Amino acid sequence: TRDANGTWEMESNENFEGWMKALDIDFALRKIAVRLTLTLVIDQDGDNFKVKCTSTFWNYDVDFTVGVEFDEYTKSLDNRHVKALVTWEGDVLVSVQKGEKENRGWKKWIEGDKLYLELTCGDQVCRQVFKKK
Ligand SMILES: *C/C=C/c1ccc2c(c1)C(C)(C)c1cc(N(CC)CC)ccc1-2
Repeated sequence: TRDANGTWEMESNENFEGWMKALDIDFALRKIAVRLTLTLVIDQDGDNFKVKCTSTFWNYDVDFTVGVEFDEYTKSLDNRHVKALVTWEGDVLVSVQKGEKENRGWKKWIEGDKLYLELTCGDQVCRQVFKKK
C-alpha cells in the first residue's frame, strides 16, 4: 500500500470541474481539461518522488522529498506560490500546500494496482481513481 511507482491510467474523475474552479482556472480551459486523457507517472525511491501528470496540452511535473517542505510555483496550473509538504499518515500519502487557498493539497491511497487520489481546494474535493498499467 506504500509503493506508488508506475504508470497510472485514469478510471474515474469526479468533481474535476469544481476543484479546478476553486483554483480559479479559466472557464474556457477547464472545459478542455475535462476532455483530456490524464496519465500519472510516478518514480519513487525511498523518500524521493518524481511525479509527472501528462495530457495532450498540459503537463504538471513535481519532485519532492517526503518530510521536507518545499517552495512550489504551480506554473502550469493556477500559477500560485505555495509551501508544500508531503508526509505519510499511516499508509496514506498526504500533501498540504500552504498559501492563499484553504484546505489545499491532496491525499493518495495506494491499494495494490489501484491508486485513489483526492485533490482538495477550499470546499471542493475531486476524487480520482487510476489503475497501474
Ligand atoms: C499524487 C498526485 C498528485 C497530483 C498533483 C497534481 C496533479 C495531479 C496529481 C493530476 C494528475 C490530477 C493533475 C492534473 C492536472 N491537469 C488538469 C488541470 C492536467 C495536466 C494538473 C495537475 C495535476
